[PDB]
Amino acid sequence: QTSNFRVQPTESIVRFPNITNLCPFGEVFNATRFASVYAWNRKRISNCVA
Amino acid sequence: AVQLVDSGGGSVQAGGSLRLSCAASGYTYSICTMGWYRQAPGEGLEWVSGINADGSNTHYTDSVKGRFTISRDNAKKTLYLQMNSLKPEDTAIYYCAAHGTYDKYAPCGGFAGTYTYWGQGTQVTVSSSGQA
Repeated sequence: QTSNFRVQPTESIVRFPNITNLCPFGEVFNATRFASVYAWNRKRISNCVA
Repeated sequence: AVQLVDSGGGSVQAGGSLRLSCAASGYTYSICTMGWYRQAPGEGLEWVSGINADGSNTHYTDSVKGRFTISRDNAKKTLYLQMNSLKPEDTAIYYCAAHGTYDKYAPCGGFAGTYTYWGQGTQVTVSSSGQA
């Protein structure tokens, strides 16, 4: 009974979920109006792929 | 000094209509472009309506849509406007001001400069409930 001693090249593959939730950067860049510098608008982004 | 006294505020029933005024003194009416604002208690100042110095644009804000009639009288140098179909969202403090003087700051120059003229600010409440 003989050990392997048989070299075979190997490839590499990565696999992930598609996107399924895009961070809404459209809502903060392509908007209609922004606040004044003294009353700067703020938004929180979390739980999304940026 | 230049003054802009605001008046005409009060609690009004929703769906009604009221009016308020701004008496301006210390400058000629035609020099400056005049207008009003609105201050929600928890949000910053917003522009609602404004009158051209001559009366060319007299532009408004689509937030109030077509529920406006602004009118400035030169003899008294006084600005007027009214609300129709009152709704609670209109509840806010409305101020009066005149433009024309804006700061001129050159690249890395001097930020100190002339500024516009503001008013006093009168509160307007819209609600379907009565008052004691």
